[PDB]
Amino acid sequence: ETYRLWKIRKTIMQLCHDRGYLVTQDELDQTLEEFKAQTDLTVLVAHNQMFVFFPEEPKVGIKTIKVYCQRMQEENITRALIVVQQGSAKQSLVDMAPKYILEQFLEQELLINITEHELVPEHVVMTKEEVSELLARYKLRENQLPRIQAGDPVARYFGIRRGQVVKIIRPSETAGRYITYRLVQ
Amino acid sequence: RITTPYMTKYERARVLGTRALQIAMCAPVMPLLIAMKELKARKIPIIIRRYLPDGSYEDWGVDELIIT
Amino acid sequence: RTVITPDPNLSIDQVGVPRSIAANMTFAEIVTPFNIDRLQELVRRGNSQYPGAKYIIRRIDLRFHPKPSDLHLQTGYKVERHMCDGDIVIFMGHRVRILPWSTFRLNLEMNLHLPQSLETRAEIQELAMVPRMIVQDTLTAVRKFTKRDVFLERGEVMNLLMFLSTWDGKVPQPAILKPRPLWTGKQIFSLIIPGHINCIRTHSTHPDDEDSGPYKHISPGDTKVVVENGELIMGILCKKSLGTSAGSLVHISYLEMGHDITRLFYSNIQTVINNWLLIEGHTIGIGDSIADSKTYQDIQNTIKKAKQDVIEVIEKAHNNELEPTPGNTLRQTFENQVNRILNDARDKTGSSAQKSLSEYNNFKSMVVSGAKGSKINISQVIAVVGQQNVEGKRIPFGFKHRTLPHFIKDDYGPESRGFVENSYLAGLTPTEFFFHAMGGREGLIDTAVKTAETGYIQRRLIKSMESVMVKYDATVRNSINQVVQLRYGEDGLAGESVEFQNLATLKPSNKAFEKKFRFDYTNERALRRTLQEDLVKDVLSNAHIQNELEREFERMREDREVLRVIFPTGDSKVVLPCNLLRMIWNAQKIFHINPRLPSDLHPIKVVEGVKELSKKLVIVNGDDPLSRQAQENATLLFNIHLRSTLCSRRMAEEFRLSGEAFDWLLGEIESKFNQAIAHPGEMVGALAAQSLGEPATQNVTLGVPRLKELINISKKPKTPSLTVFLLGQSARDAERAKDILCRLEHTTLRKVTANTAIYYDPNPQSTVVAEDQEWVNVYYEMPDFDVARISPWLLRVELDRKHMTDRKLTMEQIAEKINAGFGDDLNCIFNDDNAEKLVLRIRIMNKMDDDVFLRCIESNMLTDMTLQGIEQISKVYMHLPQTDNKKKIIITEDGEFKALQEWILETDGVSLMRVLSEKDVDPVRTTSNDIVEIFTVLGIEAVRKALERELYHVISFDGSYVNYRHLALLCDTMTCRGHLMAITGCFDLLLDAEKCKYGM
Amino acid sequence: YVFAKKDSKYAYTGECRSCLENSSRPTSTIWVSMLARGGQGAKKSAIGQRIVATLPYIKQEVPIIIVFRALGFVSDRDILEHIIYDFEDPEMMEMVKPSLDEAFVIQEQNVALNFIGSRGAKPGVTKEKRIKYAKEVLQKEMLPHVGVSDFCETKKAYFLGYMVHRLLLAALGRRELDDRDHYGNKRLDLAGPLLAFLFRGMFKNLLKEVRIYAQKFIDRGKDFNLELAIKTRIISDGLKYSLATGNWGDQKKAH
Repeated sequence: ETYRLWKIRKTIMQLCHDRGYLVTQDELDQTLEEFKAQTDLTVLVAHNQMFVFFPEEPKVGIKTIKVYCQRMQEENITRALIVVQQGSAKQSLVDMAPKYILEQFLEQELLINITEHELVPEHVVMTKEEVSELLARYKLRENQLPRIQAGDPVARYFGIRRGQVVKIIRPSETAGRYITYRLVQ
Repeated sequence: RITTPYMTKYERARVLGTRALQIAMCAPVMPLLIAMKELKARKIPIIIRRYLPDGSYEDWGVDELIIT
Repeated sequence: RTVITPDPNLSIDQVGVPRSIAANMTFAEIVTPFNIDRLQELVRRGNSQYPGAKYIIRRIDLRFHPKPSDLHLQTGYKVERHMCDGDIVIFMGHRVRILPWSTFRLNLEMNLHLPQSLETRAEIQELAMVPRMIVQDTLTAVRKFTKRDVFLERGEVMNLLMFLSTWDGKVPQPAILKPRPLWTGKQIFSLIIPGHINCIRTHSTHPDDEDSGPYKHISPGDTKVVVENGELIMGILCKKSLGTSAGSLVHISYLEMGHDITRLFYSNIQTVINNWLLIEGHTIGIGDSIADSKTYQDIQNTIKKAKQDVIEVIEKAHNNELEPTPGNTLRQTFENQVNRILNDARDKTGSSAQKSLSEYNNFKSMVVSGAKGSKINISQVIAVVGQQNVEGKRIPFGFKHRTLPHFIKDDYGPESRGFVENSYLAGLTPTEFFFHAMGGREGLIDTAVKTAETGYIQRRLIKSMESVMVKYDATVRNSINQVVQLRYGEDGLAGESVEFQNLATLKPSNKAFEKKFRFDYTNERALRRTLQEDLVKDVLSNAHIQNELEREFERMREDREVLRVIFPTGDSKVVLPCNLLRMIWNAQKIFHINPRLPSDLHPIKVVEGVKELSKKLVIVNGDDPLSRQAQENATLLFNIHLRSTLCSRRMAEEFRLSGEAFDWLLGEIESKFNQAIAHPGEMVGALAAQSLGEPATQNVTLGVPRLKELINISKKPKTPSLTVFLLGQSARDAERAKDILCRLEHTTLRKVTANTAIYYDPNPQSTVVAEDQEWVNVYYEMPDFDVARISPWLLRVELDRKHMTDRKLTMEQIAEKINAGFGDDLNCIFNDDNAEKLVLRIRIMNKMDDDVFLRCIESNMLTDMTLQGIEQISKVYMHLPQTDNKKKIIITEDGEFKALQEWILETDGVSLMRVLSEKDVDPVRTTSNDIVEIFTVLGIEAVRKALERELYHVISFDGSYVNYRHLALLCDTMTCRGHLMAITGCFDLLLDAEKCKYGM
Repeated sequence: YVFAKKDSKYAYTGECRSCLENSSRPTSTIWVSMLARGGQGAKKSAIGQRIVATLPYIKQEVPIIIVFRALGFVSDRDILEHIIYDFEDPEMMEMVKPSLDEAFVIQEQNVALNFIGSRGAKPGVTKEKRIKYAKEVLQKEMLPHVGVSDFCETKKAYFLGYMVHRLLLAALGRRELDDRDHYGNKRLDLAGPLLAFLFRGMFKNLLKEVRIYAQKFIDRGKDFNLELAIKTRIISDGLKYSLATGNWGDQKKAH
């Protein structure tokens, strides 16, 4: 079973490494044998801040949801993951959303990392200082790009809201590094 | 000045398709074989209007441009 | 509207319209000072004669009552003459020549449309003339014209020079001169080839062993086409080097000389071999379709053993003496065993028939010459027709186990299911005439179906890309003015001005790369011999010279590595615009260079010449930091090749160019690269819809029922699959991977059940079986959970021996999962596989009386258990791969590529996430073919990349080819909006008045 | 015909298309069909596969043993003595066993015939309608060719029971099932039988206007005359229309 807490934790820490947040080297590289100590599992770091859950309920109820909002708002954390192990209650995550954003992952959807797979080129989320040039050199607009949708599992991976623009550097076989810019919806 | 410094093959269909049309309709010569000589000697009174997809344009003349 | 009839005496862009049809059509001419003295004759004649006119738009109906008061004609008027020669009509755009009968002759029904203006005429002329967008009779006879044997005496040259067009009046000097001065047919065929053109191809008879030490450039069959300097030195031609294929001599003469120089290269060979053949003829007697008796008796000595070795496998399998190969039953492995012994004798009678045909045999002149392919369709003339099939199977039993009323039952033999001993020359048995009437019916319908399949994809996929264009940003934009691609085809380059080239830094090893490209400047005898005496001190002295040439090689090591990232496959065939080994092979001819002398080129001029060139090739404009990285990625793949084949060592050693050569060479690339930049104005939608529906006409379902399914993206694949690779040491063993194999199959308990019954044994000490009373007591000597009342029934299920050790199943994990599946209120008792009978006893702890409810428990465990594996996952195969594409590609410590085998898994049924998650399933190389299932896991960028992996796979299975730029537009109009969906003149002109003031 | 079907709510269905002598009553395509074993709950799955009988003019799936008890039978030896021939083979006797369990509460022929008639064209209200209606269903419009009289109850009991015996012989895999293409199952028709199909539908129309012309003359009762009453242009147009154009039938319902 310890795959499903080691490989999971090795996914989250590579997740929040490439979400931009401060992630150290060796704790990415913990083998399962070196993991033979350890809910009792929570990753808590900040940006270059983030909380990580594992609810002991396999199915999260709303009675669980109002518990940690006491420690959400007091401990001044905003972004937080909930690894809901099986799966109405999503409307609770709409309620607290415009202040502090949270989101929901299935357990076995996360057992392996999809960014490492070869048919997924390495996306990069762009900043508003960089968007404001790409809208100007090509003389593009706010729309009028290849759109990407909200519930996309790489949009869900990086935590992209509606309105950002990611770049895509794919290794292609006529030039080598064709670069494409996905608008998010 | 971000348009291509050559003549695309669609301009040359519409330059020579119309320049031979006016020479057929009693214009000063500077019908189809007439305008082929004028382009390949670069004497044509036409300025190409190339838009851009933003809405803008760029006005090019033939002597500013490299013909095929 | 009338027939088309063939006519090889028209220059290709011509049509023969007869005078009963051109005397109804009109081309409304507007009067100039030119024609005002010409058209008055054509007004004077009227509608009586042929060269006349109908209307005069002054609108006078000049066909009856001519009224000579109104025969005025001043400039500005519009006259509607009938027709003449030289005019242009539409299909492409032909040109009217008049040939008087009732048929439309054209050099290979149709209507005829005629445009009505001098603007839309010239749109057809400079875009869509017939050359701007080779018959059997010519293409065979080119083989016979171009051997060593053929000599033309003196008078026949004076005819085959009369039928050229591009000829300059001067007769060549012949080869032989002791008799009459005989001209070889290769000398005259050198006169057609238009100017300096270079090529090397191999005729379709050339053995691969002929490239040994001796007889390399001689090749005593006179194969190996070598056209140096536009003059045919050696070699026979064929289809392979005169069609339109890669590296073709007609292909090369479109990338050097234009198109109106190549249309003359057709209409010369469409005459001088079409009109030499009146001296050869090329008949087909029936003597050209008879085997000599040396092989004709031996061709039966195969088939008399074929029908023996089918009897050998029927009587072997009718005695239970044939082990079933795993994957299929004894039935399906019987058929695969016998269709093996009827496609080897179909081919051992197929290679010995082609080789046995004589050198004069006229079938061999239409196969070796390659003009008519399908060399299997004349192996049925001579030797053996072969097997018949319907539905992919040899003939099913129609009547009742008897395919015809002439046979016995139990006839699986080699003739009572379809195979044909006889060939069409010897005639066919009256049974086998019926069976070939059945194989000709299954293929006679599919033709009537595959005209309502690929006649519908191509007229639907056009309405997908109806107006996707290239705007003047050279982005890719369409009707709803959205950006599809930022640069057209990932580098901006255009479609029909690229070739196949090789890199030669990717493919070789690590030691060879420091031997082939290193340029050791120190050994002093190389550069003595490979370079001039004036520079032999110049290289050795200055350290500033010697420290640039490392920085050439410094980039090439860091150019080597990026090729081993973009191309992990070790496949070095690259599509790239200007061929940097023809244009070096050219420059050793224009400038008359002797390569056996020391060169005279300065090596810094090589390095500086490349670097100053690579800035002059502008795909993306601008001096921004945005467009700077956005440029050098569009020309990374080409700028690495551009240093590999223009190195400081490769110029001076393999190529021997001179100082006046390299000045011409680098400046010609820039003049030839700048044409392959795409012209903004291209209707790319028609160019890329008509390059995917054309190879639509030519057990994973491949071809049209797969290609139809990706056009609408069906949610339910008729054959989904999931190819699965492996990670560790399990990849190299079949016994380690059997644990991986059994964890994917949906194994219920129906698969392992021997039989099932219900007894009523309320006392376990007195069961109806006395044999189990040993171990039933063992669970009841120290009994557990017999607490209040066991229900007095007994469900007794027996298990198996094969299917229970095939998956290493445990009696515990069956009993534990039922106990975990239904709670402790189902008293399940496992027993031992140590004895030869495996028993599982299932009792019940305390409406729906217990005899019925024990069945419903039993009727759930037959259907819904999931003992192991994942649901909706059928038969899970396993094999080591045979093809060199799906193998594992590990770079060794000498940088060499190496293919390494490993056990792969090809399943049925798709559930991607649980499959990826389990132990030693590869995170990286695992991929499915179900687009819908791959879009809900990996994103949208494993649809855009992996709808390519399917459209390339429904095309390259036929061996065919599609340029990649026509796949990156079907993959990029479906996935534009983030989710997959189904299907179902920008510029202007201004008048320049400042130029218009002067000019008479 | 014991065919097989792919997706539908059955497994190994049968079929017969009875008619006698190319007389009237063109067809009555009675099925007999075995349900699947993909049943949910203890309706079928805890008992096994059942057999039904899609009789004509009944928009339902009237099960088997109900039909035999409408034939004047009572006991379950004298219903299985028309289905299975050897009573000493357990492999067939298992198969019919879960179909007696569904048709179990009805015993008297006054009740099964109420059960059958209660599903008809227009369902009658009294029981005396549903005694009347399904009495002529099961002897006039179900297997006419085995008998059309009012005493063929003993006969029809076999050839209906014969189909169930050929339903089981393919459900067990103990007999090959019929190919659909095979031309032993194909009857051709020529100008003889086709005009017989076109002359029946037009000899009744000759009678139909004689039914109309006479009943519009019962009020007088003066006489009756047929030689003015036979409309000769009924036959001499429809045999000339439908044999000219090809729309093989009358000209009033063309699709």
